[PDB]
Amino acid sequence: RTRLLDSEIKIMKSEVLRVTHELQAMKDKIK
Amino acid sequence: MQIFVKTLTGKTITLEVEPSDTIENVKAKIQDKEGIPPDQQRLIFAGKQLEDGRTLSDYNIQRESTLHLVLRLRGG
Repeated sequence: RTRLLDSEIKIMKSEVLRVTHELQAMKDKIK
Repeated sequence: MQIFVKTLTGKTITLEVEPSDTIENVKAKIQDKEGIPPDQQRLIFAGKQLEDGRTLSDYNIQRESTLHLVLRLRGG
């Protein structure tokens, strides 16, 4: 198991972008 | 290590961080120097947007590289 730690870094970074993604649409609907 | 935070006001901010630190800790350090909360802070490295969920190493941010500082600008 070598690339399992590198592919988990790509999953954890994009999943944190989804936290700002739902926050992007939740903020756009007020204005 | 030291890094550079360059504003658009011609002002350069230096911070002592570690390469494994998250971006929100760096924004907390910016709040420690300035008092601006991190939701009003935006950081750009070589034209790329920084996300608080990742580290400096994820964007290959190293010793004394130059950031950009743009502020949240909402009106009304």
